[PDB]
Amino acid sequence: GIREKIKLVSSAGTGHFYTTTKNKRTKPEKLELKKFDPVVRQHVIYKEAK
Amino acid sequence: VSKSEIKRDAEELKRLGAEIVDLGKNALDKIPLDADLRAAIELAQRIKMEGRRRQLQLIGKMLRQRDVEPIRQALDKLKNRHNQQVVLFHKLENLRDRLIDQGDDAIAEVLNLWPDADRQQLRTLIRNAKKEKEGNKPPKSARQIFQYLRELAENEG
RNA sequence: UGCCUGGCGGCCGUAGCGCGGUGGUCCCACCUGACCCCAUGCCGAACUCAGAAGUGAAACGCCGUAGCGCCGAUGGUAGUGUGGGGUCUCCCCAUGCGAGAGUAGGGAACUGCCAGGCA
RNA sequence: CUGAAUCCAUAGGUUAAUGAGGCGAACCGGGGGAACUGAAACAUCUAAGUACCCCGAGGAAAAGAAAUCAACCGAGAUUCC
RNA sequence: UACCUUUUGUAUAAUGGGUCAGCGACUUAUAUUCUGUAGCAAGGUUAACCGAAUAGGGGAGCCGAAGGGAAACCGAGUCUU
RNA sequence: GCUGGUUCUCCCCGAAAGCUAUUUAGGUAGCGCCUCGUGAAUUCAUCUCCGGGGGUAGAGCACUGUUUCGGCAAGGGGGUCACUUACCAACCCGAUGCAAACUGCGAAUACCGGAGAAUGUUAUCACGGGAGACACACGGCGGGUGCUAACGUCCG
RNA sequence: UGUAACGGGGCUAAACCAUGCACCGAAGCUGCGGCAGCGACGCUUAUGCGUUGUUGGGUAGGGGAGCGUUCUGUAAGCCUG
RNA sequence: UUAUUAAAAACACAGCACUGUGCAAACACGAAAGUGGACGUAUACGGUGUGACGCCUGCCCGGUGCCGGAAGGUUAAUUGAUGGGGUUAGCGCAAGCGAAGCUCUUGAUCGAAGCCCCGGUAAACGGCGGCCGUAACUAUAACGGUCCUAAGGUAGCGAAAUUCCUUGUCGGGUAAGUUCCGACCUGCACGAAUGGCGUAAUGAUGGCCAGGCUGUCUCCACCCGAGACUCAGUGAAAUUGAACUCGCUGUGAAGAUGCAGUGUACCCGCGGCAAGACGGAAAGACCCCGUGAACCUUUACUAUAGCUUGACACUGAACAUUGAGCCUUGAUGUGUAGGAUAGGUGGGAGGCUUUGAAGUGUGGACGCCAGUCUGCAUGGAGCCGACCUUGAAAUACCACCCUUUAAUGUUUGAUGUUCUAACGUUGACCCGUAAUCCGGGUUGCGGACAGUGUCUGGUGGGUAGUUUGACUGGGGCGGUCUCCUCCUAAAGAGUAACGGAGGAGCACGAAGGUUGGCUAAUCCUGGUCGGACAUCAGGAGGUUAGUGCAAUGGCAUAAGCCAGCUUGACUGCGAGCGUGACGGCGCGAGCAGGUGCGAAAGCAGGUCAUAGUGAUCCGGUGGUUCUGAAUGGAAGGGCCAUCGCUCAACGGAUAAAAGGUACUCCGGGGAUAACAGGCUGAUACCGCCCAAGAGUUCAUAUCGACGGCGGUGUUUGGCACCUCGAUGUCGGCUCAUCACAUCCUGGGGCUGAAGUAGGUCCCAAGGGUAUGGCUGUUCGCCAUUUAAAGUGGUACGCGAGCUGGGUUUAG
Repeated sequence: GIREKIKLVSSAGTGHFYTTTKNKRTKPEKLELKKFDPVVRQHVIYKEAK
Repeated sequence: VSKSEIKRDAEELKRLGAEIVDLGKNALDKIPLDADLRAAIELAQRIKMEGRRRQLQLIGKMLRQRDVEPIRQALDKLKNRHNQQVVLFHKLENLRDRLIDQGDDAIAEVLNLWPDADRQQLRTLIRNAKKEKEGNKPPKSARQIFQYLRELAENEG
């Protein structure tokens, strides 16, 4: 309810994205999180956490 | 306090959401609706009937988790069914003849209470309003007087 | 290979707690000197250092103490599987399995490997 | 052959020749046309352009010669299994 | 302490029959699955139609001997990477 | 999806009124159960022994609640303008009970697996065909509800 | 409603308590005879027997094996004033 | 007026009132013609309410309906400016871009009605209530202080429709009157055309009383006729599994002619009475079910007839006025102090001017004449700005510009005037034609109006098709349906109830992982503001503290606490196991890649775990040249991930649905209520025991507190069993029967029994056990007698005996 579902898009040029939920009311700052990306076969940063 | 008491309360909110989708695009922007909800509205009418139910389930889903009274209250003004809206129009036209017939003794209340009133343009508008009525000409500018007061009524900015 | 100490295990109180005595060459614990190697939301009690001057005070090991904790019979009793019976809200009979609690009693540990010191 | 409003002409009137008027079991084409029922309910739908009503001729009717199909090779009317 | 049905439970005073004679009820068609049986056999089998009219011709076509994937595609291998 | 009837004979086998789901609760599908057919291993059942966890019966009050008796009693109440009282009592101690939602303890049976002598028309399992049924009643045992009131309801 | 709280008569044991010996007592068991299903060994092979033991209450239901009637080929055969 | 149970208070009625209607009237019948209204004309017709007559009809426009007004907001069809996509001539040695044409899509401007909004409309639908406190119960029932309402009952008539106790209680009526009549009051609701009060006459109208009258009755008796009976003739019926068809007790699918026991009973007719054969006549009408049917209701759903608005066509010619966008053209902005008719956003201490200026005048013109702009030359060399003040400082200039508005050209609307040639004419005249149809011709009157056809906006239970799920509750409404925890649960698992307690639809980017580190409640002593915690120094306790949240089980290797790094909360998997019928769900060693932690051994595929959720179909996004109905694309489809449910009825019938039927019907059910019958004694009645106390002494001579055990059980109740293809009630009349827990009579005991008269208890059922008013009564009150006017069973007896007064379908 209060939580807003968000999508994390790889900072690289690929369109592969991950799905997760963050409470925007308490944490409006964009996330700085890196997670494995299979298309580039490495670890890439994820941003734009709504 | 009761699961079915929430049910009818939620169902009442559901038909309210079904009223928003049945409202025109031109009047849809009037209500202070968030962009996330607004984007879901446009997809709601263009989806097939079964998807409308899913969209109605969507519209109800994130509308319950937030506050509803300003949205309902704003919808009430557009439908002109809330009691304070119709009386606001009553006083809005009540200051017309108080201003269109004198032009000087009514501007004081507007500027004293509303600080966004452009008195530079209001006096000129009354000058035209006096001219058309004195010369028994059709009121081609009387309508614009009401629009300006109506626009400033809800914080035109 | 005989005694003492230390480390790693077997089992987890017949394995502990409490009281008294014993130990410093050796094995252990406090105590000294403190530019550094280790880093803090706060000092070298308590974890990291370069040193053996003292002490066995605390702790630890060992021995005795049955005060406590603990184990624990035999019999008895409650319960119960099977079949039958009764005055069938509950009991008895034949047989089988057999309580808990309590008493007598036991109990102040035993054991494997390695290292060091004394014979 | 006669023949007004209105002069011509028409509308109309009379006579003559030709065809039909109605019936018939099914089939044809067209014009209208539901519900019971199914979906285990029911509105999309099916039920069904079915039952039923009307119109026209037929021995059959309808359709019948591509502004058709197909695919870069190609068949050259309609109808029926 | 009748019969039939209903039910956990009926002679039950729960249902049905006054009797006799006749009539009266799991069929048919099209598809699909399995079994028995018969022919053929990696092949089996013809519809419509012609017809010496259940013969014969007719292999149009259907099923199977290769499967995997949604598909392109691959193949005693196939989908995911 | 309801009521009623379904007509000749013989032989063999032969359950349930239960679970799940159902705009479902008198119906239906799968499973549980029945029959027939094929195949398969001492497959399965009975008993003996061995390896298992309970927290049930019982028992207990260490833990969680209720509660009694007696001893020591902090303190609460009044009066005397530190003392006392025929008022009450926290806590601890020894004893006595109870508890489905308590177990420092703890059976009999039930269940799981292994080994074995004997018996049982493979009684065991897998697949395929066809079903029926999914309204149970009573009695005994251990219970919930009810007054252990019921030809009472719901359980194994 | 009429004895109606042993079924009745009736019983002072023909009631109760403990023991012993008997008897009656079912479609239970045994005896005799007969039928049917089920495995297995030996006579042997489309198969019955010296057998062998066992099974055989039964609704819904399943499986197996049969009787009767009409008509068709058999059948211009047979019985038949 | 309900043929065939309701004749009335119901309907109607002349009258009264409102509203609609100007003739081609409104409305109705009709796809339309046409007809009725009416061959009538607002003193007429239609609709609605009331219902003689007399006195009158009080207040309120809040919602709905109606009328008028329209100032304003929202609003379809209609028209097609931008934006994007597809295709490609071409430009590119290619990736890509992209001319024109065509196509698909978002949709700016025009867009009325309608909705609201304003004032009326109540002889329209409708409404006239509270909360605190005072008397008045005066001759007539009217006075204060307030709510969130628009407003609180005028007169008329009070015992009214809630309100109750001593049928309300006094009087008539009667000896006795739950009915009747005017009245006391503690009464005010209705209630004034869904009409109020009174009303003569009228009524097969409701209720009560009185006089005459009588077999209505105590109490019936006789007689006259037709049946009933016998004889002669003709000759049905419903019902029937078969009967060789007794009573009583008990059992039994629970009311037995058929069973067990026992008793009685020769066989068979006839005339009768009806207690039974849960008797006969109807597949109940009383209750339930059906994802049955049909009617009715609506602010339930989807629709529509009809009404109504606009656009397009029929549908035209001359104009006049004027609303809206677009292109420059120059002004245009008086709250105030202030040289004074200051527009907002930036630069700004200067640009301009002899390609000829400050400052003097007219013309045109803005114009609130307060003021200003400007062609012209006169004129012959110049103007500002912080200036102090203003919220804000400049005609010192350079721009996006907003509003108002001035003059051409462009586009499209709206209003008004004239005409006829479309169209209308149920106006006149003439002809077909000895014709109130119709057609043709002239003229008059309207006139591009009305009306009609398609689409569209609004209204639209008037009409049509549906839905209103399951569980039990009631005057109306509610709650439950999914998941999780403990117990119930009987020691594998699982196990239900309207069994007792509860929680969840989240959260966390840290509250996860790794590494390292640490261990509290409660209490004692000491200690300052400081207290029952502030944080502690020393102590018994190794978890009784904590574990994000309800509970449970676990947690020291800590899962509890702190810090660094951190994303393993990763991608493709995943042998195997468990749970369920299955969909699904959970655990999951281990492999490949890339990571974080620590040195390494190793851990990390989320949170200590158990609830924090949703399968499929169909929608958005990205990727995949996977496919692309001739070729190349494209559109579209497929696959993968992904957000997409109060699908909450949570295994999820529609994308879209609420109720009643006593006007109901059909097919089933004792699969399911009520009364009665047998379990029952919670409550209450009856008996006994325990016996403190009161009793002149003295417990049971007579009571007896706190308790216990028993019995019918006729009140207040619940349980499984049913007759729903039928089990008829309450009460009265006739008829009775049985038990004694005895009302009288009879026999006694005790007595606090002198006699009569009494009181209690025991035995005894042979007999007897009332007449009237009230109300349908059972009961009860009253009046009056006796010996009393008994208690219960009889399915609270008796309708195949009667009654229909209550209950009583239809009005």
